[PDB]
Amino acid sequence: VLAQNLHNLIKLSILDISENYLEKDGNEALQELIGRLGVLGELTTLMLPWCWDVHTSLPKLLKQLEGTPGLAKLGLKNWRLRDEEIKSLGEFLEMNPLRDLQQLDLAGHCVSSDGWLYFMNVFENLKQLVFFDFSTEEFLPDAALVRKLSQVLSKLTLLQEVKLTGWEFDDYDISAIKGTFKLVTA
Amino acid sequence: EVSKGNSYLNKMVSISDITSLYGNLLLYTCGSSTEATRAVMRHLAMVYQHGSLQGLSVTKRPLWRQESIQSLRNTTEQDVLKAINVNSFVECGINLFSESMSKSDLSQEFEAFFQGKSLYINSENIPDYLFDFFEYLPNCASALDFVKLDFYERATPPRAVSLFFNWKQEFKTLEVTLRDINKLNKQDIKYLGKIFSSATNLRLHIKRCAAMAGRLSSVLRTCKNMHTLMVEASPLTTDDEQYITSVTGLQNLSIHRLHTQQLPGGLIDSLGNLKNLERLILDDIRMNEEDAKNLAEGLRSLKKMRLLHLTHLSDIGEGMDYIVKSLSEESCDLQEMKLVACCLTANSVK
Repeated sequence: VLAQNLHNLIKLSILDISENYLEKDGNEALQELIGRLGVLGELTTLMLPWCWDVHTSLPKLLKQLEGTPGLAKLGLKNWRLRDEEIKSLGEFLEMNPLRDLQQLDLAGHCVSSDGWLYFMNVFENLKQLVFFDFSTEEFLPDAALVRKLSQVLSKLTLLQEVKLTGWEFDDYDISAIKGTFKLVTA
Repeated sequence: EVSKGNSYLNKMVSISDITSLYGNLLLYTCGSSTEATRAVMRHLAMVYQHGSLQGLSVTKRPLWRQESIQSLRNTTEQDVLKAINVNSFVECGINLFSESMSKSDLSQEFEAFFQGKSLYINSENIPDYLFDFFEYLPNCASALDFVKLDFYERATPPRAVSLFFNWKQEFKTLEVTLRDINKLNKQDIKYLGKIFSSATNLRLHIKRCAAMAGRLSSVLRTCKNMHTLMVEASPLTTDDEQYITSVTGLQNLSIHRLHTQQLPGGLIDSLGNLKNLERLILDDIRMNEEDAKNLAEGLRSLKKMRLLHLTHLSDIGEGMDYIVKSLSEESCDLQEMKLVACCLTANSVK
């Protein structure tokens, strides 16, 4: 229904359905979106529909990510994503000349600290990122990631605070080098 | 007049002279002046003597008269000895850096001054002054090749890692020697893990570690890359062979205390996985000749290898003939082949 009148809703910088489960075929919402990108470019930010197994909808999403530039924030929020996928999206992101975004909101995906480890290989060059939170619904106990984070942390610039929403782990003696910015356990 | 001051540096040979009045002299030159100690740094580049080798030995740092992981990297008992004071230079250097408070100004020089050199620390004798250099220039730490650490008594090293929190990834090769451990706190293995993530390559010699059994697993899970493994005077089963095989990145591999013939499914036929092994040294190994033939099957993948030594092999019989067969089966890039103190035939030479 939102889709049918959306060219009139072009006036919106914000149409927000995020953090929502649609009843059936929620991830299939995205195909409707590919049709609507001519006016979805007019939104100032990315709000994705999510559902169970939503992440399988990511290739569908990729036509949509050429639309990453009028994006205030970027996420695959509440996308229950493959642990590998975060570096994968990162690869598109390597191929993506866009820069400076303010916050990367990934509401808890299924990605592990090990997954994130793959991702550090992409996170360093997105040092232009202002804010970030990395959530997961059942995080691995290892702080080896924070260490790899430290490798990335020299590499990062415009970041004001690190956000740890949902990570049940201890940071160990690595918390000595936890960040060169502020930190919240959430 | 400055060159006259400089000619007073035609008087002095390297750090060497730490034993006498001019050792400290460059320090006194530097506390005295700023920018001018760049001239001092110039003579530090005019050092070709490597200090002095007298009274010093590459076998004093570990405190051993027996093969190390560093020893697996080489064909002799010594070699660092020749250029033993390569890190002796560094202690002088941190003091010198500190003395004119030389900040980032003298850095091109110090990246070049400690280059081609390695530093080795014992845990028992850990100086406090190493985080000192890291004042203005912790990054130039990567002028050096390997910072080497020996950890005895207990796995407990929070003090060691604190150093690698201050430095940028990644060190090329990082090496660790394990002595007299009877407390392998699988918890403190991890601190070694923090040390290990600093390097692209990690080399380990586990020596007299009676607390080390299948627990090498903990040692490996934390390893980015087990670049070289040597095991002596410690608990050893045949299964630990697999950890050796998990790492395809392996350049150098020795184990000199098996004393038992290697099985049918032994490590000898996982050479097909270690393609990067450029050096293999097997000393005083008990083996099966047929197993040696299986070892032979491995050498086709060992074309990237620069060195093969099989010595003091007993029960090898004509297996060595077979290994030689594998040698002459196909070309190799090998630069070194040692067939000493194994059972050799005139036929094998043929």
